[PDB]
Amino acid sequence: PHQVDFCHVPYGASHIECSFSVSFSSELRQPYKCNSSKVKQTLVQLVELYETKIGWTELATRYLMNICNGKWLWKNTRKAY
Amino acid sequence: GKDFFSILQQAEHYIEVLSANKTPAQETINDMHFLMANLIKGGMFQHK
Amino acid sequence: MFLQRPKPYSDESLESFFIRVANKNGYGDVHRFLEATKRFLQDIDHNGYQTFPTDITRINPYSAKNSSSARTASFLKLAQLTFNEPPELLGLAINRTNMKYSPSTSAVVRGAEVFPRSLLRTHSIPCCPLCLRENGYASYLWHFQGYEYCHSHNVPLITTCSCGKEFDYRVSGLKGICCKCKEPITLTGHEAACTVSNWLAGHESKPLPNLPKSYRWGLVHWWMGIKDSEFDHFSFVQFFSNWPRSFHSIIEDEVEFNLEHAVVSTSELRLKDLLGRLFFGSIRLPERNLQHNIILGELLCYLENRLWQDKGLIANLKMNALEATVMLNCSLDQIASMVEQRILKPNRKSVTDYLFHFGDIFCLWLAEFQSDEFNRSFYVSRW
Amino acid sequence: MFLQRPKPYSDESLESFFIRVANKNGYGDVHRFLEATKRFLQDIDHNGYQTFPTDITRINPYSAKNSSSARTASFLKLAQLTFNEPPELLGLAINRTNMKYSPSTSAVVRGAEVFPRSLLRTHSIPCCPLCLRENGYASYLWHFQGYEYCHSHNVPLITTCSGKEFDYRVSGLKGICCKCKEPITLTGHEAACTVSNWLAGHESKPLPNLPKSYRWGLVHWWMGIKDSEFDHFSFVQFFSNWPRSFHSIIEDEVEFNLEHAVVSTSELRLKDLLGRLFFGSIRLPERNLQHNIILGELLCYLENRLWQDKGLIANLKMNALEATVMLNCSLDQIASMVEQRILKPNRKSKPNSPLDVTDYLFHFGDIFCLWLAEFQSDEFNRSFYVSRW
Ligand SMILES: [Zn+2]
Ligand SMILES: [Zn+2]
Repeated sequence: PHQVDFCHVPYGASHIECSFSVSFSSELRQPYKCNSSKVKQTLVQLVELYETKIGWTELATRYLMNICNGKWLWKNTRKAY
Repeated sequence: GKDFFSILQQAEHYIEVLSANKTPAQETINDMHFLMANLIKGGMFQHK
Repeated sequence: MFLQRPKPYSDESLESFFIRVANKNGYGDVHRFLEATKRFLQDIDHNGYQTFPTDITRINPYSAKNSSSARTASFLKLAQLTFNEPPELLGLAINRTNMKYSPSTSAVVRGAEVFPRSLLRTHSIPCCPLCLRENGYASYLWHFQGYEYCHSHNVPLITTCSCGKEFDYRVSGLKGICCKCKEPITLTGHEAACTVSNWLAGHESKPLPNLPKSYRWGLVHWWMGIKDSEFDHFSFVQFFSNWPRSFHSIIEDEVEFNLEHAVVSTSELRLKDLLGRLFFGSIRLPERNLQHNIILGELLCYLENRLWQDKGLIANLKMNALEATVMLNCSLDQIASMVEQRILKPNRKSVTDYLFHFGDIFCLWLAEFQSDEFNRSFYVSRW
Repeated sequence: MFLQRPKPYSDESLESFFIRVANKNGYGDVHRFLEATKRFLQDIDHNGYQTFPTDITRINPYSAKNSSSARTASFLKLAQLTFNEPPELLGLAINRTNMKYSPSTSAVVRGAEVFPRSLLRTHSIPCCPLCLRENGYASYLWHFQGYEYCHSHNVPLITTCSGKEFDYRVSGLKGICCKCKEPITLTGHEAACTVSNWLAGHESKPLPNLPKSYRWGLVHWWMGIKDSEFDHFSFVQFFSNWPRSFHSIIEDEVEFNLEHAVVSTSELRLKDLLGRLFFGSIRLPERNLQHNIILGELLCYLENRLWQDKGLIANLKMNALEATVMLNCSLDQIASMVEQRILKPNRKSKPNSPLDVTDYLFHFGDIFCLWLAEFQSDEFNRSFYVSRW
């Protein structure tokens, strides 16, 4: 009962859609918990000063690149037209 | 010294390194990029 | 894909090769070609899938850590799967090597020639702008901290222009245009270094020996070993101007000073004390091939002739077992097996304690460890 | 006492040198000569005071067991304390070497050239009586099982006369018999003459122009292929069409061990498929790929066919104790390479890395590539074979 599975594209299938939904959100601005506010300040200020000095464009770009090229389609693009 | 909790131990240092009017080194902004991405991933940075 | 290679040169840096194969087939900038080859290694399944480099500064396998195997696999595949006729693409790659240079320093090999890591130009690699414009490729020698003049033009290598306050072909494009201002880059003890740089390439120079171009860099690194830093070519060429004389004077002067300035008396004097830096700073260069490692050759010749001069002061120099394992390539295991078999004479009965002399170990190397090239007959029939 | 040497020949046995220096100065017999030098080192302080041999046959320090160091010391002491001009004495002494040949066989160095012990003629060394009488010295080559023809005279080396066992160490370098007093006047030849000539540093164009040390490696290797019985015609024919003959041999061996492989391909190892050839050519005298021509061609062949049939050669199972010999390093250095993940241990040893050095764990292709970077040493270099025929 090892039950190995096999998912292959059906015969006449023209192509294959892969849908998902990714949500970016500003939940990194404030730590979800800090039992010591003294460290919460040095992280919210860390985030603020990061954003001011080196803007979000690098992390945002490196995320949106993985979104916009097929990289979430992990191996399903090795043999794709 | 390039894990997460090590470069978090130096967050106070990074605050003043950014706060200077001069631009910081490339390696230190790489460290802070990794630190920010590790916050974006979120998680539990605790020691019980 | 399918590419055609341009007029392959022998002494042409790998990055230079990728530049002149990118800008030959279909690509505008070489970076695009690196992404193209990465996509290629995606298409055909591979392991360079992940770690194949897209920045040109880090193509040579010595750049990747724990991925050099994959990058050489990648170059192998590229060489026989992507060209009309196969190029010698892997021979140009500067990759690591297992062999060291004498004092605890690693080495990188390219083609058939292994360089010390001590002089590799981790950054800011110069160029011969003229040679760039004529030949159209970047010679590999520019990467090493000995080659300070173009052996073909006797010009100092331009490391920084006026338009480009620091320049390198890895971003330039094998053409004379600076980073900021688009214009020809060509600007500009000269001979005391030109001969050294010409001899660093496979060539001959009157004062310097005709060693293999792997042992020339060994000589250079050893010289920087004596001259605590600051490799200058003039002292080098004059030191090889009187070759059997200067080095003999050096070992005499170092050896005599050690014997007076020694703080402990003669019988317990050790050989890392007397002849400490020369002996172990020459023992492994490219390798102890006594025919090529001219330094260890001369040192062993001088020591053998004076082995018994003053109470055998040389011969009865205490060297620890671990130094015998260096004097003759061996394991502490094997010298242990030798001394319990009664091959060696551990003067006091009963392992890293100094219990053996130099003479009994030198004759031991003569008897039971004289290798093919680590061989006595190479230096005895010398000057 | 004070001695002088006649016409020092470089290609001469140590015993022959001692003979022609014993007869030259004051000694009618060599035994008295060696005895005299033993006493000369007796009154001198030395450690050869004890173990110095008086038998001529056992002077070469490879015969000296546990005492070669003292005898080499004695040889130097004589070379600078007993002659008008320093004699090339230690240069002719065939002695032990730490280095080995391909399957577990020790080696003997003479001068610059190292030979496999397996072909040493432990006894009954022949002679070229024409060469002996004409020259007056016995070359070292007469000691080795390869030199059975004289490269100088095209005459086969004689061992026994009609003197039923002739030996130069017991004759005295003259044409005289053992049980009779007369000269020694007596005597696929052509296939053997080329080999025996090429065995001394020379040129026999069907044979490669390798260093004379790797030539004996070639001969020992050929003895390895045909389990024994080194005969010269097979050698010269195998090297007649050299870029073709060894290719055919390795092709046929890989095809045979593939066809009759008792294992599937995904588990097919390198030890069985292509086992005797590779691990039998990896260190003929040492793995210099410019000289070690057979390892060079085997590696060229394997590289040119690394990925031929879905990685047949490439995915060949290799054990740590085979990685340590394909590319010089100790299994502890391999442990350091595999904890650094420079290696690819296709199977997971989850807890704390218990290094099993015997289980077939790596792929040959991924070890060939690991040799191509991280281990391409000075002469064990790829660029030596690729730019060949
Ligand atoms: Zn130039
Ligand atoms: Zn003869």
